[PDB]
Amino acid sequence: IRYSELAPLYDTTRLYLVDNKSADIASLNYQNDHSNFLTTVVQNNDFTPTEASTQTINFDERSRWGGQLKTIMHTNMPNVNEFMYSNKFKARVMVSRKQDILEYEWVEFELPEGNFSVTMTIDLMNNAIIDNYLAVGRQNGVLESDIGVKFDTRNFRLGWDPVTELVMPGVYTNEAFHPDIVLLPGCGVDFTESRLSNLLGIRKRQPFQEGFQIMYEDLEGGNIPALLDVDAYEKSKEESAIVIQPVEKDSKDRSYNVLPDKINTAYRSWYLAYNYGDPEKGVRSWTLLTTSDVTCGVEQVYWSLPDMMQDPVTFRSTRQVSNYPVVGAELLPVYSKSFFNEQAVYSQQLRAFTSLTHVFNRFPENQILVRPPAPTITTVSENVPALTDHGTLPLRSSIRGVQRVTVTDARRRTCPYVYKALGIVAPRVLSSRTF
Amino acid sequence: IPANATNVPISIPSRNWAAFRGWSFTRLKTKETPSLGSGFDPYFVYSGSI
Amino acid sequence: EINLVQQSMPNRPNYIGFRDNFIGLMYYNSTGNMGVLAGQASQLNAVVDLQDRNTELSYQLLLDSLGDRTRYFSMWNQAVDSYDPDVRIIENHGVEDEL
Repeated sequence: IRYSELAPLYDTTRLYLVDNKSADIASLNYQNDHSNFLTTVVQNNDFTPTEASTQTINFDERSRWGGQLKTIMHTNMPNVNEFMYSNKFKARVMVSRKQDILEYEWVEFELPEGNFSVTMTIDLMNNAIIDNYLAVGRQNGVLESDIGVKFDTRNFRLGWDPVTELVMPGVYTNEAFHPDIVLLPGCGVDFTESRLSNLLGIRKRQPFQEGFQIMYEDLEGGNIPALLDVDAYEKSKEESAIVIQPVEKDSKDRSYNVLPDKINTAYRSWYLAYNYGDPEKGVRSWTLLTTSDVTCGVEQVYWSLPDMMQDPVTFRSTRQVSNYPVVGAELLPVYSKSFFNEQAVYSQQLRAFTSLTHVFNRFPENQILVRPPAPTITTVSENVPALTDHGTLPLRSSIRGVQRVTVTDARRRTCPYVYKALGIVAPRVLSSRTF
Repeated sequence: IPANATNVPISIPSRNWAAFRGWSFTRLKTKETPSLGSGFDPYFVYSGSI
Repeated sequence: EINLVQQSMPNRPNYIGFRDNFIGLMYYNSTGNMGVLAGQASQLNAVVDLQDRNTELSYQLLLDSLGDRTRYFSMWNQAVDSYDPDVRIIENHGVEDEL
């Protein structure tokens, strides 16, 4: 028989693992989160649930039986989190300046978890470094021309003459062309330990290489051309109806670190290095340039029901937390949905209007060291359920009254930020075996 | 048993009683009884004889 | 001058050791935390734990059946909880203080 308190059933039948038992089985959960939860497979309408979690669903050995897994998962998570390690990035910055003696050290930074736009993420990454000016920058003597790491989106070779490498309008274009690491002399940035690399859209071209630090040395053909001094441009028109000069000045006294025998600033640009730099000796030969993901890439979330069925081949049951079976191997329900704003760059004058605070819009440190104009095309986090059906997994001979359900990521550990994972198993005959 | 209650009604669903034997019963106290089934019971604050 | 008069009463005795037979030092009658005894060519267990089973209690009763629990043993930690019969029921007969 298939149960002793109900009539035996033949052919296809249904079972359910529902996460809606939180008072009928939640005295077994007081350290089991929803990604490791115990829940009944026995759902007797007319029996007390307390005394009915120890009942067993028998399956005769007339034929082998295997359930058909189906999982309905809905996740709500932010895009700055401990899950991806995307709430921290490590960056080499100037940590002291005192005749100048310069110190540099790798200083980890942390973004507050919970965030919305892609544009916001870049801005708070900048603001981390400018809150490290309020730390060791104003308690030493670091110059506001220097900051270590800066993240822009700007392209600095538009309206640019190849023969005379000044930016001829004397200002940089205020349009995004893709994320950029504006990286100072003798400084790197490290994104090995984080997925904030994938947010920028800067990736390795050999991804199984260990380490992922980008040095000032790596960037070649990446020096940012100095602005034309348009004063020299105006007052040469009155002598040709003769002078031309770089903008080395600024009114806050923060000069653009101009390389002395050149018309080029000492600031490097990753974006320039990739495109206009050396083809095989630039930063482009070990990096790739890709579209930004606000989601930071999309992971896989596994299903496991280790003690409720026999596991697929090349697995074995473990109650150890480090290792577990994999079943499904399906997508994370976090996806990216692109949206378009053609006033994207102009809506940073309407967040300037709203917030006169200018600690998000920021005080101009130098006219390179400034927050970047917003991307025209943005990626926006989207949470929609994912439904999936799977093949047969051979079941146990009889099934316990309460059975573990566990979801685990690609790092093989339990997952915060899961609020629905619904097991649906349908037993059916597979093929005859001796009874 | 709630507190100052003098009756406990206990009803069991319809079940076979094939090969049933006796009953035994005793009274415990909520404080001194932990929950078994969970890895940790955070409401258990008693360390005397259970 | 007044803290020359203070009275002190000692702290109450408190004896903290292990349980009667190592009770609840390992999980029985739980799911997720149940043990495994199985082959290495199959993962079918010979452990079935239910919430309506109790084996920590069952073991205590079993020990009593097979011989005295007044005999202490230090290995498996046998030593059954007890009380003095003049604490639980107070036999009182005054004091022989006639001299």
